[PDB]
Amino acid sequence: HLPLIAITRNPVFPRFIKIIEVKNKKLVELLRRKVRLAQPYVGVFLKRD
Amino acid sequence: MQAGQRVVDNPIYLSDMGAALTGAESHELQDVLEETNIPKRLYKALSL
Repeated sequence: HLPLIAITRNPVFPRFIKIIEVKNKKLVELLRRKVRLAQPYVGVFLKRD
Repeated sequence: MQAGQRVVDNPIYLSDMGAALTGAESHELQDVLEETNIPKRLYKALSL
């Protein structure tokens, strides 16, 4: 139950470890707000052209 | 700086960095910097 993430030119193929490095620091706010939750998780989606 | 990390935010710099390893005399470097088109500089850097 989280708002969509900013893929920003980064393909994450199924069952293929990948790294994401956005230059903006606002997505880190969402990554630190999930630390108190019991299970922390995130979804990965794809962008259009 | 791997080609699989997709951290090459500036490809021109990666091609220049790869051409920097060449041992070609300075003149060759100046000539390659004069080159404006992309396949010529990549082709020449590979040639060096």
